[PDB]
Amino acid sequence: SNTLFDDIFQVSEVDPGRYNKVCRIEAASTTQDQCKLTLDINVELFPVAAQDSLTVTIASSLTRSWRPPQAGDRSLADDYDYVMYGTAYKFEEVSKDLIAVYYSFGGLLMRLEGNYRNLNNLKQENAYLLIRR
Amino acid sequence: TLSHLRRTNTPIAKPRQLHNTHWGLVCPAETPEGQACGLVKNL
Amino acid sequence: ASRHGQKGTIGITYRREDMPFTAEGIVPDLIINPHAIPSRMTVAHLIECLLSKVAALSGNEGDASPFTDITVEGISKLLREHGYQSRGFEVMYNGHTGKKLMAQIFFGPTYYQRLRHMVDDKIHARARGPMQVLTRQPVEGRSRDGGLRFGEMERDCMIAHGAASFLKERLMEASDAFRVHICGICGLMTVIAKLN
Amino acid sequence: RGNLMGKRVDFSARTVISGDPNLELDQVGVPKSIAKTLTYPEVVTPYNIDRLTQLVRNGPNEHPGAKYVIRDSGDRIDLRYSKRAGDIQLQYGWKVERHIMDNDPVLFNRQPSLHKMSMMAHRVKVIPYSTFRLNLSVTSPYNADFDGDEMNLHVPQSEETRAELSQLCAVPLQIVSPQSNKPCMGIVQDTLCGIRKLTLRDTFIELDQVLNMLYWVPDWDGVIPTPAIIKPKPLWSGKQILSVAIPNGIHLQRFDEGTTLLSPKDNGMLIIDGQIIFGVVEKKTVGSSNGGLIHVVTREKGPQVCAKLFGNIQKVVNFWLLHNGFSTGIGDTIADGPTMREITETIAEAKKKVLDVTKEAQANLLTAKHGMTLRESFEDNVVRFLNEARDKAGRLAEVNLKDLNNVKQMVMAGSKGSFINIAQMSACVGQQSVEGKRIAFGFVDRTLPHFSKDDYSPESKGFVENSYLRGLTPQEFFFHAMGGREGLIDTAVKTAETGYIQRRLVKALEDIMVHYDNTTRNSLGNVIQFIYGEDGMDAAHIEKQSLDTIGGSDAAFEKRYRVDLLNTDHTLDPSLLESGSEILGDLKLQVLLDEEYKQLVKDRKFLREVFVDGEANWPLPVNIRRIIQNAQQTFHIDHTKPSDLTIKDIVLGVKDLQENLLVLRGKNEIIQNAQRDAVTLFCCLLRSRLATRRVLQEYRLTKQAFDWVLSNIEAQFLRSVVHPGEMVGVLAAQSIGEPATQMTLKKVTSGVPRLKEILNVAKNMKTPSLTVY
Amino acid sequence: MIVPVRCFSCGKVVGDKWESYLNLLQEDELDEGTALSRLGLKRYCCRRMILTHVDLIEKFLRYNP
Amino acid sequence: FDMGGYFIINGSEKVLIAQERSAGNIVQVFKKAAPSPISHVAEIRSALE
Amino acid sequence: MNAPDRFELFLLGEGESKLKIDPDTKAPNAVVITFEKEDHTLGNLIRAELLNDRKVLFAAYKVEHPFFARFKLRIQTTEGYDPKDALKNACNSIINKLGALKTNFETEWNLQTL
Amino acid sequence: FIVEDDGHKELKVRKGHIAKLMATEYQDVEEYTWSSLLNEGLVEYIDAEEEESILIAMQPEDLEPAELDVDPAKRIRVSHHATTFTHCEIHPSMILGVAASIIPFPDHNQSPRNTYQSAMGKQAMGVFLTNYNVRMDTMANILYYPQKPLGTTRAMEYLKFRELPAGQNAIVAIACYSGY
Amino acid sequence: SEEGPQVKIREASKDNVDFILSNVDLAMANSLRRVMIAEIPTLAIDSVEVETNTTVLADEFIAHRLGLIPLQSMDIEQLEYSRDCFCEDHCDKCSVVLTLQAFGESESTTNVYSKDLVIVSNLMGRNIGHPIIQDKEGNGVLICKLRKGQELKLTCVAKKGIAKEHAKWGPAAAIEFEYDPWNKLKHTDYWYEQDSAKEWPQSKNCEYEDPPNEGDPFDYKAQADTFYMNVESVGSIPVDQVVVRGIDTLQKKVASILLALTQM
Amino acid sequence: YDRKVPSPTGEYVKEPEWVLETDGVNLSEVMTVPGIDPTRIYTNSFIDIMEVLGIEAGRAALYKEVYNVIASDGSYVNYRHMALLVDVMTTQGGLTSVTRHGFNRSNTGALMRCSFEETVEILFEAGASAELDDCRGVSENVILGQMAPIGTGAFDVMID
RNA sequence: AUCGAGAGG
Ligand SMILES: Nc1ccn([C@@H]2O[C@H](COP(=O)(O)CP(=O)(O)OP(=O)(O)O)[C@@H](O)[C@H]2O)c(=O)n1
Ligand SMILES: [Mg+2]
Ligand SMILES: [Zn+2]
Ligand SMILES: [Zn+2]
Ligand SMILES: [Zn+2]
Repeated sequence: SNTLFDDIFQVSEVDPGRYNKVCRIEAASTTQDQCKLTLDINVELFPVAAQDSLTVTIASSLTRSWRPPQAGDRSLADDYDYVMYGTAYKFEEVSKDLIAVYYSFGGLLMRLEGNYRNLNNLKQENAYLLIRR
Repeated sequence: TLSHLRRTNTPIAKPRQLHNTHWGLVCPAETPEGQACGLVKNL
Repeated sequence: ASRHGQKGTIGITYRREDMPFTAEGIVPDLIINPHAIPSRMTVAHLIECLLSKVAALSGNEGDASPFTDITVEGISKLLREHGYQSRGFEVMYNGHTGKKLMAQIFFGPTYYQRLRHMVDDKIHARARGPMQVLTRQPVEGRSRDGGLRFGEMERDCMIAHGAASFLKERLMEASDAFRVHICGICGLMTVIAKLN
Repeated sequence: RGNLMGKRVDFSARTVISGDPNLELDQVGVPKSIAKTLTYPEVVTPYNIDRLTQLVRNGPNEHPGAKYVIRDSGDRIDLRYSKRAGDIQLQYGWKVERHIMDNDPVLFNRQPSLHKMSMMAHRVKVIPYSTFRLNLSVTSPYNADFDGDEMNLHVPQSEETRAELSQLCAVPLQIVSPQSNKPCMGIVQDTLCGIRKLTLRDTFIELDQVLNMLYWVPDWDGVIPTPAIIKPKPLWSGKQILSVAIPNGIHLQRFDEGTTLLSPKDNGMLIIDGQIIFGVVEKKTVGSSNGGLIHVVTREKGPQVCAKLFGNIQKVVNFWLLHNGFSTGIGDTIADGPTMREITETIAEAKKKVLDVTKEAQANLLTAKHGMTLRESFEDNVVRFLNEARDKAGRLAEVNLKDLNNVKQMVMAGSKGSFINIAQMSACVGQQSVEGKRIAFGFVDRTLPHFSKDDYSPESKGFVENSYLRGLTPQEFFFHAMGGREGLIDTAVKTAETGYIQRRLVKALEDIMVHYDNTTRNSLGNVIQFIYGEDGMDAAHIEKQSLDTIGGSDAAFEKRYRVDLLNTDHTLDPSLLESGSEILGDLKLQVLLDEEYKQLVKDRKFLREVFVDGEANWPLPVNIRRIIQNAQQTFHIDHTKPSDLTIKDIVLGVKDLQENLLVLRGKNEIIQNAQRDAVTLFCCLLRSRLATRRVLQEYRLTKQAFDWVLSNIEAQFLRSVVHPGEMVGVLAAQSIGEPATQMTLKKVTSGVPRLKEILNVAKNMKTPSLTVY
Repeated sequence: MIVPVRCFSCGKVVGDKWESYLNLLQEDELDEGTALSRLGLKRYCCRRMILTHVDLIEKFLRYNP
Repeated sequence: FDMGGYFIINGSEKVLIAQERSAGNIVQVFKKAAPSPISHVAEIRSALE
Repeated sequence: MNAPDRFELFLLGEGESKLKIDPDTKAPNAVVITFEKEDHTLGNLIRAELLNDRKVLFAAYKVEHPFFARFKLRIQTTEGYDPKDALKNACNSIINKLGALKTNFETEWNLQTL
Repeated sequence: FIVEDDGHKELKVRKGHIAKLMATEYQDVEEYTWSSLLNEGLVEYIDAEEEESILIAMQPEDLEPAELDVDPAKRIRVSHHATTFTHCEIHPSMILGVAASIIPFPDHNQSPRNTYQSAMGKQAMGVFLTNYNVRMDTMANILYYPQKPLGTTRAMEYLKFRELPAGQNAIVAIACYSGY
Repeated sequence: SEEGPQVKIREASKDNVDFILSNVDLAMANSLRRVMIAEIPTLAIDSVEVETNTTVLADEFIAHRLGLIPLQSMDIEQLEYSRDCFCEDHCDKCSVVLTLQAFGESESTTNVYSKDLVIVSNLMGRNIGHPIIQDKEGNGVLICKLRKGQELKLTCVAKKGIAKEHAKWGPAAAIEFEYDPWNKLKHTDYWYEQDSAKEWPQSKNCEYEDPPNEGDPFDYKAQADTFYMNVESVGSIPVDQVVVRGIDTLQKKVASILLALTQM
Repeated sequence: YDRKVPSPTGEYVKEPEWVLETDGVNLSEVMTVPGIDPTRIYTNSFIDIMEVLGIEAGRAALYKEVYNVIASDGSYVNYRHMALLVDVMTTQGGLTSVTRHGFNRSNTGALMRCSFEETVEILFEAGASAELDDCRGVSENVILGQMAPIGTGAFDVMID
């Protein structure tokens, strides 16, 4: 139930694909050339300016029927400002000594490429994405 | 009532098709459907 | 049906409170689908809605005469002067929810014609009923309490389905079933029969 | 013809029809008065005696009453008028004629009976209004649109008849069409447009909406999906709620245009375990087309689950649409001024080109063209100019239209409309066509009196530059009237001709039926086909599948399908198979691998002879892509782990499956050979998708998975075989008949006149021809 | 045939206004829409009933029996 | 408003359609099919007064 | 002809209960109530006030057919909380809110002069 | 109408004749009638064969001498580029029959739909005559509250449809509500 | 004033009242509208028996008009539903009986008006059944014009009713609804060719709410608490009373649900 | 015409090919003339193909052109239905037609034949011929009212 | 019953 992957990215570009609410985000790992990320995000819920650096985190947990947060006795998983849940569609090997990770948060799509980890982000449908300001 | 009062029958070599000569003399579009289209028109 | 060739039966009858309402409170008398319009390609229905709205707010008649140079932009300019949206679209709220509608709805006055076809004069059902003498078969037509014809094209549909017994039931037991006595040696119904 | 083959039938009903979204597709809404009039006989049973007594007490006037009661002596008892109606005492063996009630089998029909789909059984639901009520998705097999449509209902009078209607003629069974091998019924109209709009990523649902929409699903588990977006607010994806609608265990992959796994366009569909991973639902996704979600759900889950799926999707999408709303107005038709000026420029350029070509004809400078009159060439060039002009104006309009335009939304969803409609509304409608030609001079050397004599310019010729929105000139309106009139005469005449053709085909092929030997034979017993369809398989189960062997280079085929045990690189990598390190350099295994490779090479040559075009995609009995996907999801498949599969078992089990698959059970060698020929192409496909390298690398298969795949292929193929007693000929005739009515319209006889020539085996064709290579 | 009591969309009574409306047009020589605004019908639901109406009754009155 | 033009026979209003007929006393040349002994014909339908 | 009488919308029939309560299968602390001879008006309000209550996990209303005037409400609550009590508190809150609004409007109208 | 020479070639009918015709309408001064114009020679009757010899113009303004900036929405009207016009049509809309005359803006719509409506206007309910209550028809249907159409063809006044309407100007919304 | 919903009234007339509902859930506002027109009771004729008809108009048409005729319903609470009393066809408490007779005495046309209506049933000191006249002339709504030599004589029975059953028992014609005038909540997306602001009109209700600023983000959490409403009256019941009666009707339905739960 | 042919690599590649189209057909002199592939030549007319080559070739051409008619409208039909019709015309060896001088002239039961056309003529010839109906045909049983063998009537159902 | 006319998808 522990956190799997954490990294810092500076967004390379933001592109609205005929959508006012959602723009796709292109970014690369900071201080690592191993990995890069490409994920769509609703800008209205959380606006990301281009060239901003935003923390990225993935956790397995912290299905059971969703309940309203209500009192919040359950400890907030994230101090982060943005979180999404999704299921990985496929995992592929982009190149020798290189892995690729494909996630789908309700049709919204995330792509992570790197060899930085040899094993992580197993094909478990559970995923949580945490982005700080 | 008026349209029935102004009626044409063409009993029976392409009668059904509207013809250029009909301009100014016959309604372009008023015709019964079925096996009467163009055969019967209104002035 | 409207004068522009759009024809439609009443799917449902709805009370005013259920109907979507504009901010003014005006409720459409009738609802027509967007989908029917594109294939038929009758722009003049839309144009009539626009011009009739301008006329209703203007107190003057509208001329839809053919081959007359009337610009849609000008009619929309007059509608804008009235304050209603130029293209005829209007802000609407869903009736049951009371929520605003994400898509503004195009609604306005439109001439519509009641037609001679009436449902209750068309409704018919037979069950067991009177029979014609010679055919020994059900009479024809609602006016005579008649029975609907099972077409040979319909029997072909049934053969495609392969329901032989249902075909027999419609063909004999629902129709001129009859019992006859035949002599084997004649091979014909020459036998005279005193059943009791 | 009219009192024996077709006759008036008792227990008949007919009304005007209308559609109800909430009514389930298999059901038909029957007005209560019709139920009161119609009766079904029911022998009194100990099970039904209480219900029957109560029903007779209710009386004929109110349903579930009854009309007549029949004794053991059988003398009629009339409930409307009887002194003894109160004292009614049911005795065993007596019959009770009773009102038609909810969930009773009937037959529902539209008067054109082009297809067996037009006459099919329906569940009954009694309703208090004059119109028959039916689902929107059931319109297409009937071809019914509720402008003034009238439909007929018939009621069985015997238990065997009830069973025949329920077991073979029910709507769920006829979901997938025999002809065209694609489902008949699909999501249409408002549900289509709303399903596209909801599936858009921009569309985000809210907790109140998601709760109501989840409740709206009748079979809903109550399991609340986790919100796609949580921390800023809990917002569910529209895709997520629609996924709540999808039955679990269904997987669908469609790639269109640039359908990347990232799918930026959101084109194509990715569905896993009853949840759409990505894509926007559209017509191809949810329509009648082959490979549609209807087809897969009917084929794997079953017919009833898919029948409920229509209704669940319908309810969810209709509720969301009602709350979102939809419209269509004049502004959708209006295009921007700069685009309008570009349209006018296009028309002007076409006019200049036409004038210059006309001058070329006048000067006799224009080059002669072999095989045609020079005036004929002129006509072709001007017609093509005008047609291209209209298409280009439509292109500029389509670029001009914004994403918000509702006609665009109808086209994008595929619910209704086309490119031509948009062009005609906001661009040049174009040149009219009369009798396959541009407008002729009815007046001497002039099309119309107002034009000057001997004018061949497009306006006189009937080319209608103005848009429908722009308004048509009087001359243009008259020309358009000529074209429309020709269209109406054509519709009437072709309906008559198609009726005659369909009757003749039906009468010719009516007797044709598959007997128990699988030999297609007439009444006399003279064989028409020794194996029906030459494969002996039901056409509904056949779906388009690709044949991997026929396509691709020899090098690519070798790399994908060849593993050479006696090589450093060609041998299977040890990660693919744990015994691979042991298996390396074993001749006894390589001999079997070589045998399978020889079989695949022979199959490639055989298929390449059959297909000169080399098109891999063909109708095939059992889909194997979906079955491999079902294997991956049924048994969780890990890429990292080496497989536990003996190579020997893979090859030997493909062979074993080959002799297990059976079309004809006879022991005799003639029947065995007919079977081997019948199953030949299916065997080639099976070998193509069961290759040892393919089984080891592209899918990380296991022994239990492979055994299940073998058994499931066997079972699906067994289900795919035709059933004896089927009337193949009638179905064939109807299958040809229905598309013929739909047909509507440089010298080729085509369409219904051509079909009439083909059936008449007429000595003289209107346009004979020889194509020499 | 005769002035409708109420508009089917609007719902407001419209029968009372008609006599006054015809008088307003004839005596004041004024535009119909201005007369409708003076009458108080400001919504086209309420307005269509007054503008479109045909008083067939008067012709029906002419027949002696 | 009734424009008239309908006969009243046995209490029923009855109206007469006009029948289109090609005019008499007009001569026209008509081509003959390929399987015809004669290439062209010229036909005149003469109408009495 | 076949059309049912208008009074059927607001009048209960013979052997008809305004509320019928049946627990939802395959769900915890969940129950579905068939409100009979009632329309959207009441259902949406009941849903909103139910949503305001924190302990009520699920609330939704559905109309099976526009023909027939009835609506089905499903409620899921926290353990130890009966759905009927939640419905009672939400309805009581509705009544108090309507009363407060009528008093405030009456005072405002008394202030209003025309 | 008749077009002859006068130094611009101009239609025979002139404004003063129109004023006398209007005065005849007002008194309903010496009567000015259509029979007068036919006897005056201002207008002529033309059979189909006679048309084959003549040259006609749709619009009277076409005759005015030709010698830019225009609104895009106006339909593309070909510059007539023609002379020696024998006559000019009174109005194009006259080619339409009675049933087609009732259709509004058919110039902006597809012709087959206009044909269908011309078929439907017969079926449409209406007040058939003012004498209906006195008359004894086998079957008769009459609207409760007939309403004049908001959009009127200029031919409607001669058609008397405004006087005897057959439809209602109902408020119509184009939307998908509840899927019915 | 009290905790809970508040109403501020911008303007008010005897026929119309324009106010601002505040601090309210929207579902309550829509339930209130549907009660305000649908559910509130009102008195109108449900039976008509005509002795003489010489009018060209048929009796059924006149009966429909008489149903739509507006009558006072202020004391309607004292009156009882015709099905809810114990009478045969009409209790004197449950129904009000009206009579109308007119003859074409004048050679010129004689026009029936709503003022020419005769009440026979006992009034019982209840402000009920008086014909409603808003005309400046005071002449009632025109049922029918009658030429000389024509007479009509008829009896009407008016009963308590609800607007859902038939439109005649309806207090109000239409209501004006407005929320999110600036479209800050963005509940609806404008359809525009070039600019939404120019093509879509700006309402007067927009001014009351504070103007939006482009810089501030869209408030996801925000929900509508302020609504703008106007009410129109036929005059059968005064406006303040129609809105208060709608509130009371809704509260009655809620109390009925509570009592049914208690019965269970 | 664009032709997809195997490359030496084995890939199907498209290289244009000249083709000839004629307005008329004699087809016996044409195939013998040199410079043209006898194997690839095609005719729009079946009957000439049946005379020139053989009945099975004519059946294939029949299906080809029916398929062209279906494809021109965008409609698709499974090969079995069209093939079945073509075999029914083909099984006699002659190019039997879907018309009165077709299936009706065949040796099938007269009562089946009488339904289509020439009812009383089929009957008078059968009466002169003393022809006996097998009553196997579906139309025969439908007229007779006895249950035809249609799947359901094909099998007799006996108890154990 | 016959004959005929008009209409509907
Ligand atoms: N004589 C006739 C005339 C009509 N019909 C049937 O009525 C349907 C309605 O379409 P329709 O008549 O309007 C022709 P369509 O091409 O479908 O245009 P649309 O989109 O406006 O519906 C047709 O599809 C036919 O099946 C028939 O069976 N015999
Ligand atoms: Mg239809
Ligand atoms: Zn004998
Ligand atoms: Zn109104
Ligand atoms: Zn009483």
